[PDB]
Amino acid sequence: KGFNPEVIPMF
Amino acid sequence: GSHSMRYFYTAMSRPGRGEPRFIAVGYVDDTQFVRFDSDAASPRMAPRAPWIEQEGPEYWDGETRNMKASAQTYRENLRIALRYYNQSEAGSHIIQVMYGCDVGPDGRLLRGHDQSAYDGKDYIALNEDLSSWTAADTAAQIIQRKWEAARVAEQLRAYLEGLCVEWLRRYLENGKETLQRADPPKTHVTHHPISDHEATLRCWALGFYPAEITLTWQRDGEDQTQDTELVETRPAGDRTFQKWAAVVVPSGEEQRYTCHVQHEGLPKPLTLRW
Amino acid sequence: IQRTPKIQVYSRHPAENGKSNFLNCYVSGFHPSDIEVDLLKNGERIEKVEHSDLSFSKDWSFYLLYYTEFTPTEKDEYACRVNHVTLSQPKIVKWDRDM
Repeated sequence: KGFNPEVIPMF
Repeated sequence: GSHSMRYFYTAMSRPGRGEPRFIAVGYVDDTQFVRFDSDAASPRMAPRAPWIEQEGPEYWDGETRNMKASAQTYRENLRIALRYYNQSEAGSHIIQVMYGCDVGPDGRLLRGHDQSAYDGKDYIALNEDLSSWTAADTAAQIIQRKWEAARVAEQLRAYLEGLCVEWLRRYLENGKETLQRADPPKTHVTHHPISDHEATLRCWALGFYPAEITLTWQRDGEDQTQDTELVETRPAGDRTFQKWAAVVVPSGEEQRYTCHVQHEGLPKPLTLRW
Repeated sequence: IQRTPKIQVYSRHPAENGKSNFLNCYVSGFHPSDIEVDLLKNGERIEKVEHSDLSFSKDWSFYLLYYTEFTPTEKDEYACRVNHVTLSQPKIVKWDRDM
């Protein structure tokens, strides 16, 4: 199962 | 490290040829089990091993939604990276990400991973503490500050220590017949004269799983490290791998050479001669 | 800076003339990801060729397995033909049943 954060981190 | 789970994303810009492609694959150990391709007619997270097929609609929908959200974010990250490197909107660039967890024989976290590359070069990596970052250059230091301010490492840590390990353990159980089975190498030595004065001895390992293997040639019990041609371990296409190691030997000296084979499926290392 | 593909051409099983097998072309160590790979039979392109999903090694370089069902014979020649940004012209690697 993949990492599924509320907000996917941006550079 | 008894087992690992890894996800690998590749996001590839292609100015003039639509939006950047996003391809994701997931592995347990050396076995692929899912993939996603934003270029497919109907992009979804799709099974690539039989033990994952039993997961229900909620699983597949949730993974699909994640991959779609991730494709969008990595498209924005490609745009950001361009600004961080002073680069033009006309060139193609690639962001890669790897993350996952390693568990020991008893299933507890051995260590977590989350690393990023830009154009094939290290960009930023979560350290082994799962708390701080190592940035490769002054662009990635910008991201590091952002991720420090937003407590991103904490979110990765919670995943790596929690869901990552729990789902890996689930997969290892569901796929126990294959994921928890080592197949030892079938081994042999072949002999190929090259001239009256020299011959190649090639030590083969076939049909082994997992991919990790050590093949070494000794001459009079001394490792021929600098004189051995080793090919990269290669997939056979039936889940198993192949490798060979070769030495050029003086004719009439073949019996001074021994091939040594180490693999997790072998009760003890093997010694072959021609 | 860019990395050129290593190419191995080989069969899934030890080759036995007249017996069905799989011909593999494993391309690895390359960057960027776009690559063109054909499998050839006596110089001509085999149509039914599949390939693995794009993945990459610890050093970020990509790898792909292209493969097709084949029945080797004593006379038929098999090859893998690869183009990549790093190559001035397509590289052709012949299948050697002993490698």
